[PDB]
Amino acid sequence: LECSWDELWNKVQQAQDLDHIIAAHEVFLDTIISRCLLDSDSRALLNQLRAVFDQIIELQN
Amino acid sequence: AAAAAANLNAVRETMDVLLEISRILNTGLDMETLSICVRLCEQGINPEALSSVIKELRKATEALK
Amino acid sequence: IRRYTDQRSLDRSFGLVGQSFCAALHQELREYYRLLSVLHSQLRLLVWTYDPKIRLKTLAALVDHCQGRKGGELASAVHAYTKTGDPYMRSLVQHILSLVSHPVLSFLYRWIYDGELEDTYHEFFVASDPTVKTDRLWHDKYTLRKSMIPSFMTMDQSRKVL
Amino acid sequence: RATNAQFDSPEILRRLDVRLLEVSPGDTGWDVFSLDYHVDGPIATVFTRECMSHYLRVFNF
Amino acid sequence: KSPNVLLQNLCCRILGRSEADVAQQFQYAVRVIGSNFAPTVERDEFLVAEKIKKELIRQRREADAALFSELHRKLHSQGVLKNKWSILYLLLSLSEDPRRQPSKVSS
Repeated sequence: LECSWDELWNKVQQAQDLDHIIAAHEVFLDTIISRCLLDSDSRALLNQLRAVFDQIIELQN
Repeated sequence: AAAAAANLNAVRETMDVLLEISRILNTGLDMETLSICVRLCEQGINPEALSSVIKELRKATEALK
Repeated sequence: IRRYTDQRSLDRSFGLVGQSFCAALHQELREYYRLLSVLHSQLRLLVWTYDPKIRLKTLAALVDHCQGRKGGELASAVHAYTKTGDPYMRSLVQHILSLVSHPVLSFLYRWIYDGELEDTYHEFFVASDPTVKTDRLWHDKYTLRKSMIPSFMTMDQSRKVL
Repeated sequence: RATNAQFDSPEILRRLDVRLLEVSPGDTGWDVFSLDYHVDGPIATVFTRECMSHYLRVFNF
Repeated sequence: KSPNVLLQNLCCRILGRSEADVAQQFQYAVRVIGSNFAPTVERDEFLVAEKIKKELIRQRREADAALFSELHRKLHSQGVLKNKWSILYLLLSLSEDPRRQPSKVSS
């Protein structure tokens, strides 16, 4: 979060074009979706993590 | 006949396709029950009526078990 | 050359650049009518009439090559002949180049200042998409059509205008 | 206004609205809550319309 | 066919039991189906496709959201059924979240 937003804030501040608030936003998003597990490769990893995520809610009983 | 059996093939295609929608939604119906439901949709049927009866009949095989 | 310039000055769908090329041609054919008047007054004089066999040799190539061209692709056939090193032919092609570059650079004043394209016949690289002005004209509603990009401009020039 | 988030400018929280998250087949109410930030006008292209959906997908996780 | 015997086929499918041994459920079946046999709301296959998209996006499988579009494409392709909304609303109302179910192979 802080890493991607820091770069996004810097890139939009130095840019003089609205077009480069659409190539900075795009890579900001492409970065967030690769650091988190929602990407097409990481599905299996996320599907592993779901198995942990049942185990915690079982604790709630 | 013959074209009366190639017509059973053109439905046999569809009931293979409807079997795959049934498994990705994780339902309890199988290949045998769905052929009854297709003839019912041919005469016209309300699916808000068909879900409440299946919600009873599945508990009727558990209350006479 | 006479046949060519008479048909394309009554054909208005060849763009207003083909008719500017035709206007430039009319200017050049006008000076050949000066010489023939002088020659008619004198009536083998082979010499007087050979120097136009150098001029007209260029003229036939110039006209025959620029068939099938309009817009910025006719700015890529009169830019075919700014690749010469003989100053007589270089002087022949200049005062053709300005007239043909003029309508393109006229549209290029409503596209580097305020304004939008309006032409009945396409002579400009913007080939706009109507009614995608809903809120997405900051996305593609002005297509950079490559055929009417003039070849005195480059890709870095033709993208910065847009 | 009952916790301190009330010093943000009124325009940005005004454009905030609640959207219902994707329908679950009779699962928890945790699966049907969303926040949606209203974007329209000139800024609908700057904050790209394609980007917003993936952005909500991040917020789901 | 005949609409009374078709409801009698359904109760022999779900219960394994014989039909002269169950007669209580077949009476409740005519009670619900009767005088409501035609759909009391209109058909719309638009909404039910976009809720089968809403379940496979929630599982975060965007290959299956377009895989289902090819199964709904094949449903229009045969075209032996004239109520394509009905059979899918059924499976929608009976849906559960598998978090799984990768064996899709279509046709």
